[PDB]
Amino acid sequence: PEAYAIFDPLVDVLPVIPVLFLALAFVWQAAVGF
Amino acid sequence: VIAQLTMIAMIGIAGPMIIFLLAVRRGNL
Amino acid sequence: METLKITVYIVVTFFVLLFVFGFLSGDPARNPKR
Amino acid sequence: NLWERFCNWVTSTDNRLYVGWFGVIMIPTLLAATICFVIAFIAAPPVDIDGIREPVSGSLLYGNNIITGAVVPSSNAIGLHFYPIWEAASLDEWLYNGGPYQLIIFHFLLGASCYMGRQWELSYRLGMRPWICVAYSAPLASAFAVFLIYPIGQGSFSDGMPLGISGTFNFMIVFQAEHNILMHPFHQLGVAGVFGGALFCAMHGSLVTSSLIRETTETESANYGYKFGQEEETYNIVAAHGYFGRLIFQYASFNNSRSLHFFLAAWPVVGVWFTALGISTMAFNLNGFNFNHSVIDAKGNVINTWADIINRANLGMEVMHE
Amino acid sequence: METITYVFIFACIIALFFFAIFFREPPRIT
Amino acid sequence: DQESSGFAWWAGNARLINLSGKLLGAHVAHAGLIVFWAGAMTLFELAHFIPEKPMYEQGLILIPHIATLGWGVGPGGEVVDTFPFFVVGVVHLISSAVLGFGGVYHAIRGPETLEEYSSFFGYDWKDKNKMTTILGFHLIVLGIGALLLVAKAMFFGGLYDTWAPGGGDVRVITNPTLDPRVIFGYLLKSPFGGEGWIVSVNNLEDVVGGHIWIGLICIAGGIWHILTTPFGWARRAFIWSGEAYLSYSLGALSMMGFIATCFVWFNNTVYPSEFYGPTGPEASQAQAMTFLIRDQKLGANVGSAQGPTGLGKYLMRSPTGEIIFGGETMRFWDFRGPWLEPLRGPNGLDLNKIKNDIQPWQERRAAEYMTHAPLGSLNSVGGVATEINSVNFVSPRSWLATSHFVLAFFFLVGHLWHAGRARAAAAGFEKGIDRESEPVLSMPSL
Amino acid sequence: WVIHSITIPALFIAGWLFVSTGLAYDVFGTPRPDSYYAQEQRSIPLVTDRFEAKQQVETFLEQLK
Amino acid sequence: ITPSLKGFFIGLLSGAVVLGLTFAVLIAISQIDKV
Amino acid sequence: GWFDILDDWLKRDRFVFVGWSGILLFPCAYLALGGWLTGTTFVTSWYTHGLASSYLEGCNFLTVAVSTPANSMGHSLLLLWGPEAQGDFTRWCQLGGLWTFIALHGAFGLIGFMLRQFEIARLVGVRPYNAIAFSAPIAVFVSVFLIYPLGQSSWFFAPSFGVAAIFRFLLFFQGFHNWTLNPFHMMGVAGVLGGALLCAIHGATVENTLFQDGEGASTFRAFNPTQAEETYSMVTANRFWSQIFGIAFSNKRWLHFFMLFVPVTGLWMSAIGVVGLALNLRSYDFISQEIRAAEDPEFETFYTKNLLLNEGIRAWMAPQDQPHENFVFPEEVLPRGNA
Amino acid sequence: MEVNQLGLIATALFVLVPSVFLIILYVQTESQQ
Amino acid sequence: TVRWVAVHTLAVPTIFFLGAIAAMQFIQ
Ligand code: CLA
Ligand code: CLA
Ligand SMILES: C=Cc1c(C)c2cc3nc(c4c5[nH]c(cc6nc(cc1[nH]2)C(C)=C6CC)c(C)c5C(=O)[C@@H]4C(=O)OC)[C@@H](CCC(=O)OC/C=C(\C)CCC[C@H](C)CCC[C@H](C)CCCC(C)C)[C@@H]3C
Ligand SMILES: CCCCCCCCCCCCCCCC(=O)O[C@H](COC(=O)CCCCCCCCCCCC)CO[C@@H]1O[C@@H](CO)[C@H](O)[C@H](O)[C@@H]1O
Ligand code: HEM
Ligand SMILES: CC1=C(/C=C/C(C)=C/C=C/C(C)=C/C=C/C=C(C)/C=C/C=C(C)/C=C/C2=C(C)CCCC2(C)C)C(C)(C)CCC1
Ligand SMILES: CC1=C(/C=C/C(C)=C/C=C/C(C)=C/C=C/C=C(C)/C=C/C=C(C)/C=C/C2=C(C)CCCC2(C)C)C(C)(C)CCC1
Ligand SMILES: CC1=C(/C=C/C(C)=C/C=C/C(C)=C/C=C/C=C(C)/C=C/C=C(C)/C=C/C2=C(C)CCCC2(C)C)C(C)(C)CCC1
Ligand SMILES: CCCCCCCCCCCCO[C@@H]1O[C@H](CO)[C@@H](O[C@H]2O[C@H](CO)[C@@H](O)[C@H](O)[C@H]2O)[C@H](O)[C@H]1O
Ligand SMILES: [Ca+2]
Ligand SMILES: [Fe+2]
Repeated sequence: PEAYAIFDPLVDVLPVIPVLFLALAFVWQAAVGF
Repeated sequence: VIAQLTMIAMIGIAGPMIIFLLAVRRGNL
Repeated sequence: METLKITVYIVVTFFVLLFVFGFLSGDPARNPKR
Repeated sequence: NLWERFCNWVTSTDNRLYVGWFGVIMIPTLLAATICFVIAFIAAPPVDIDGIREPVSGSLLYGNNIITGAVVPSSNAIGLHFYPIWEAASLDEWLYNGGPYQLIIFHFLLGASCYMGRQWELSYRLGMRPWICVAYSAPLASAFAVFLIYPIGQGSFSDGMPLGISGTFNFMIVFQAEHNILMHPFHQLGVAGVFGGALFCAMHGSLVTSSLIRETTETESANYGYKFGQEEETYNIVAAHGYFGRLIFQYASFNNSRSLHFFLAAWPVVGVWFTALGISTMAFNLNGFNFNHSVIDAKGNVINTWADIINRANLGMEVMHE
Repeated sequence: METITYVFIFACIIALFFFAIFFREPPRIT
Repeated sequence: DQESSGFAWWAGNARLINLSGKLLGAHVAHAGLIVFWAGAMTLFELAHFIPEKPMYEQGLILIPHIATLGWGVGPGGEVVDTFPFFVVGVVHLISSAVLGFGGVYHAIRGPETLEEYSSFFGYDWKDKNKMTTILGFHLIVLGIGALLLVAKAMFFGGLYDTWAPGGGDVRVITNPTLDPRVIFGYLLKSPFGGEGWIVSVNNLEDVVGGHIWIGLICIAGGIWHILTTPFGWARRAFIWSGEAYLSYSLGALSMMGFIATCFVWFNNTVYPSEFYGPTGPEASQAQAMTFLIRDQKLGANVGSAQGPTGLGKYLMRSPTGEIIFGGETMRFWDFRGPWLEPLRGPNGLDLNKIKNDIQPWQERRAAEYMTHAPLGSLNSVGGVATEINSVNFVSPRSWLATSHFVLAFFFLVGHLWHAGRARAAAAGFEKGIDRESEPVLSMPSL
Repeated sequence: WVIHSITIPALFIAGWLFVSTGLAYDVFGTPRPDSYYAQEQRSIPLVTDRFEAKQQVETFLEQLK
Repeated sequence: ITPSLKGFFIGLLSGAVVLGLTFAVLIAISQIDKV
Repeated sequence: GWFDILDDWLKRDRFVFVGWSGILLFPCAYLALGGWLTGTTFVTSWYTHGLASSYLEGCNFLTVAVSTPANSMGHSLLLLWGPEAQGDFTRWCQLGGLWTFIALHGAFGLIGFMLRQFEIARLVGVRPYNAIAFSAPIAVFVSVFLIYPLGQSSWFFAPSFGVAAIFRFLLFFQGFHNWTLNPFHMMGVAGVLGGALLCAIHGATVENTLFQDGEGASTFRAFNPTQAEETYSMVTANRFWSQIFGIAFSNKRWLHFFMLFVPVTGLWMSAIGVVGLALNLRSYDFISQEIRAAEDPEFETFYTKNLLLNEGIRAWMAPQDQPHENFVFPEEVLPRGNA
Repeated sequence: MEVNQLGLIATALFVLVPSVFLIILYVQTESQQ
Repeated sequence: TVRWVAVHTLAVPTIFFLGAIAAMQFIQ
């Protein structure tokens, strides 16, 4: 929609960030350190 | 692109940031 | 031909019927420990 | 009671061959598959793939070495329809259209599944951690993929694997023609999965044979010294550890057998799953990426990278098939 | 001639299976 | 926690088995993702979306679903106003913002165990009552939505139509078909060739009338379970325990997948070939007719003929009274699509009628399905399988069936995985065989 | 932590240039993106026989358009 | 001394030397770290 | 202790272990890899096969590799100076001499690995079933990349050391040499699979039998590698398999030795066939069925259908694959189906 | 159908002689006291 | 010493090829 016309990167990548959660888990393990 | 690329880089870097702030806080994990 | 049809049904029905009750009767009860 | 006693006999472990409740399906179906197989393999009327022209004799009685002999799959005329005996008009009609194929693979598959469980329901009754049935899924994945699934993508069992040593070779090559499976990534992992299986199978086989606490004389066989039920460790880890630990850097040697053997069984399995996924990805006509005209000059001429050669060879085959 | 050798060869396989499954010397413990 | 009470990290989630307070935190958060993913793709697709061209051309796996409920579609599959498509996705996002927020709340500051804060919400896995109580509510709620579909079907707007007397698009069902004759007996059909199991569903109004039952069956289910308690034969089997519940869920969820794999790949009724792209069987089917008409158009009569293969150039007479297309297409004589069936006569195609009865849309559309016959590559190199670098696509209809299958395959393994660990756990030796007394050690030795 | 802010940048830029400079072309003799078919004459400049190729590669390369 | 022979000579000459030079390095190095 | 002091230095303990073989290995090995990458990125194959697959053209990762010097370039070893290169570097890469640079430096490197896989032993005390097991890739490597080319008109016929390169080498056999049906190659597919299979079935069984030395559910850390009795009961596993598949292994020794055996024997009996196929002795038409096929066209077997396939591959692939032959086939002549 | 005339002896000797050679060794072992 | 000689003589050219990789992708 034109009222929304520009948020380029946000609408470009929403869907990748769900994957990032899986990645976050490891980093959240990294500091905790297994 | 690059403007958009910059926007994407800026838009979701809370992951690492979140952990770093939390790590500094020594909150809970 | 046609006799064979009903025959296969009866035979197949039998095993599968014999089959389920094995689990429907006390299957976990059969094991080294409990 | 008869039942309560009978039920106790099926489950019973004293049998020389354990038949669990899955065995109640497994045994009759496979025993029915083999009987209707070996016969059909030996004497098959010249099953016809296309009612138009060409009967194919894959039977053993007609001039076929084991190599060339195979059970022809069902025709295209029959399509994918469930085609049992009685539904077919005449017995010879049921053979001429490739019945025995559609008969074997059903009893085989439905036999293969129940087998996958029969390994389980024994393991549960010997009091042991039951993951074998996971490991066995890898072939069974491939079975369903090439036999049951892939023809659904083609809507006819004709394109299913003709089961036989030449039939299989015919299958791949033709399969290579259409879907370009080599360039597909999932297969390209499956190779790694198989080799690294065979590879590790050599090393983990070698390193432990290399290190043997010696209970044997030089003249006597080296094996016989192992006494079934030794509670000694038959092979030094400390000796073999540093070996591979010196051969390459000491960091990667996998100190822990329980850590090793799992990784020993993860690599081949996971390698195979991707293939049975790689096929199902093909059956739906989602193919291996074939990079073509990846190179071009400024003059529009085709620099013709290697993949085109393959792209041509496949393009060669498909015309041949029809 | 041709075929009848294969069935023969393939037969002895089966005659080995049934024979090798049941008649193996049990490897007793200890 | 750490591994000390627990097990290792790579598996570390199952540390949650006994903590319900953390457990809700998981799901609600996880459900948050699924929701968030849903709206994301919606907007993601909506930004790159072209309303003029067809949907399957766009490589579009979601908007067709929203459209299929008849919002913004228009007749002709026009895809009239995108704003309803926009509203759907964004709402799910906002909904996720709440979910994960809660998911976090139970993850941390929420009580670590629910056996105290609320006894009602409290449950023990081994309890066969208070758990079954829960199974009711969902089975009620999950049954509500099924009806809430029909609320779209019978009342609000109207759902998509595969077959309309023309245009095949939008209809508000009046009388849904319901009775055990064609419903319970419906699934009784063979799975195999020529009769789909659930994949036939010729009429739209089947599913609506059907969901009515599944609507009113599940509402009974809750009322049944809420007011009941497992019987003896239930208690003797099923291994009531934390894992097994997950294990059963998989098996059901797995078999669902293969079914979902089957619909998208075959059924034209629910997923209209129009904006989901043509079904594989229809693809070669329609292509076979476009060749037919183009040659029949000009100075040639293909009706009574032979081919170089011998079966005829186009039409054959099946063993059934109906006459079909030749070529490879003959393997699909069962297909009936919205465009083809009217062209068909009482037995097979009426050749005299085929020439005359063609429409402006049919022939065009039937030819539009010629270009797209489900195919393609992972980098999307399209056209006919070995056709060289032309018409590059992979029809979305092929993606779902591929995707959900692979996933559905794993869940079979998953089911077969936990079911092992579930029972062995209950059996107590899941921890490994016991070195003190080996169960095999003392047995009759064969 | 000391010269590893020096070595890497100065070195990595070298590889950047040999492509940009195209120095890698005449070093490894790869064809240049416009250079395959001199004139038109679309055919493979396939080197043939021995004790020649050093001179024969010259011919194919000699034309270059 | 034709092209081939001369050319071949160049190969082995520098070839052997290169191979032989490695030995010196190893030989020297070992002498350096005498335990 | 001139020679002496040198010895102990090589045999000392460091990060890695450089043995006497190490002198041979690392230089010979590091060049092979070190060569392959370079030739992959930069050196074209153009003047050789007339078709550029290399990384600096548009080509991807999978479709790049180092091709081979052409047919009429013959079996010459293409040294860096050489008669042909005459000490000129550029034309020594364009001719694909870099290929041979890889093989030879590879082989000796490949050898040098083997020797290392000995020299470890005598100073450790293990028995050398490792090196001996490693002779299978040797035979495979030597047979494929060395004996096979020499049985042809030139080096031109050989794998090109690449992901896609090896594929145009695969179909290359199926069309011409009819490789799948070669029985020596069926023993191979036994070995590999038979290796992979038993690889997975061993790793699964021992993973399903564990004495439970630790507490937590996950048993990895549960293992203590100190003078322990066998970490998994052979007793269970034996009686286990004996009741399902019917036949088990009662010897940890006889088992593992059987793992070492099958993959190895799998390759050698394949490495024989390839040698047999270097001479173009390829397993091919069974005189029985062929003659029978001359007694009627209607008789058809899944064998006969392969011959058409192997016929099509040849004709279509020939002009591109072998430009040096200067084949031009007319259109109709291609053995198209529907005819 | 037509065949190598002598090919049959091949199998027989290739079957029996290796087979027999395994039996003879085995029956011996059975006789070991 | 010994270790340093390994990576230095190995990973250094890697950094030098990464130039060729990247600086190529911007050609054409
Ligand atoms: C319905 C979903 C579901 C749920 C809720 C659970 C729940 C559980 N499973 Mg489980 N499982 C399921 C399905 C499910 N399972 C299925 C379908 C399988 C078969 C694949 C398994 C196989 C399985 C095993 C083998 C194990 C569990 C375990 C567990 C427990 C801990 C979770 C865990 O190990 O996370 C672990 C999380 C990770 C290891 C991180 C994920 C890393 C993987 C590799 C991601 C790769 C996927 C990705 C798409 C591929 C790469 C991306 C690509 C682009 C390259 C927990 C009770 C563990 C257990 O012992 O249970 C008690 C355990 O060992 N599960
Ligand atoms: C993606 C699904 C998922 C979910 C919902 C969870 C959830 C959970 N895991 Mg977990 N896990 C997962 C995947 C998941 N896991 C995978 C894939 C692995 C394998 C890699 C693991 C491995 C693992 C281990 C090994 C353990 C857990 C544990 C836990 C629990 C406590 C974690 C904790 O202390 O958080 C604390 C979190 C933080 C201190 C910071 C996290 C970062 C924040 C939450 C980011 C916020 C998200 C987003 C940006 C904001 C949304 C809200 C917004 C609207 C305002 C928690 C319920 C632990 C457990 O047993 O439970 C007690 C535990 O020991 N997990
Ligand atoms: C995919 C095939 C394959 C690969 C890649 C492979 C690789 C390896 N196996 C090794 C070992 C083994 N392999 C064994 C059995 C087997 N290995 C097999 C198959 C393989 N084995 C098979 C099928 C078997 C029988 C089942 C054994 C028994 C061993 C070992 O003992 C040993 C080990 O312990 O593993 C660590 C290692 C020795 C490497 C070495 O000395 O490098 C140094 C050699 C060099 C650098 C020479 C160069 C290599 C060749 C000549 C040139 C390569 C060309 C380019 C570099 C790249 C080509 C590009 C390709 C895409 C074609 C290495 C990790
Ligand atoms: C025409 C197609 C033919 C198809 C062939 C299919 C089977 C081939 C499997 C591969 C060979 C056997 C592998 C084990 C070798 C071994 O070593 O098993 C030995 C006896 O095995 C054998 O003599 C195997 C003889 C045939 C096996 C029959 C399998 C029956 C399957 C029934 C399926 C039911 C659903 C006994 O084991 C060893 O025997 C002694 C060796 O020193 C010691 O006891 C060792 O510790 C160990 O116990
Ligand atoms: C011209 C290039 C380089 C020079 C001159 C250089 C310099 C040095 C020197 C003199 C040392 C030993 C003294 C010390 O450790 O402080 C060293 C150590 C090290 N440097 Fe570099 N460096 C270079 C490139 C690199 C690169 C590309 C890497 C990539 C990882 C690297 C990583 C290291 C490492 C790992 C060590 C430890 C050596 C060991 O542990 O034996 N350096 N560097
Ligand atoms: C922004 C935004 C938002 C938000 C979102 C978020 C917040 C997200 C998150 C994110 C995430 C969640 C992220 C994460 C991160 C991650 C990363 C960054 C990753 C990387 C990687 C890593 C680091 C890994 C690691 C590793 C390695 C590397 C190797 C080894 C292994 C391991 C694994 C360890 C919203 C919605 C509002 C919308 C608007 C915008
Ligand atoms: C028709 C239709 C419909 C509806 C739906 C329905 C009506 C369905 C139903 C379905 C169902 C409702 C199904 C069922 C099935 C069955 C099953 C699958 C279940 C599960 C369970 C079981 C199987 C059990 C198990 C077991 C056994 C077997 C043995 C013993 C043990 C146990 C018990 C565990 C619709 C609308 C959609 C559409 C149209 C058509
Ligand atoms: C030829 C020659 C030579 C050689 C050279 C050399 C020595 C080279 C170098 C070598 C080397 C040593 C190099 C290296 C390089 C490397 C590379 C270039 C790599 C890369 C990598 C990559 C690209 C990876 C990727 C990835 C993956 C796979 C996954 C994850 C992610 C990532 C991205 C990481 C010489 C001079 C001697 C002599 C003359 C001639
Ligand atoms: C569990 C095991 C069960 C195994 C079941 C099968 C066992 C039966 C074995 C009987 C074999 C009879 O073997 C039979 O040999 C003859 C001649 O030798 C073959 O006959 C072959 O030569 C004759 C002429 O001599 C030709 O006319 C014929 O067309 C050709 O096939 C038969 O095709 C084969 O069937
Ligand atoms: Ca974009
Ligand atoms: Fe082993």
